[PDB]
Amino acid sequence: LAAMLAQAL
Repeated sequence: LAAMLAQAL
């Protein structure tokens, strides 16, 4: 999940 949010940056 973290990676799916972190993509924003």
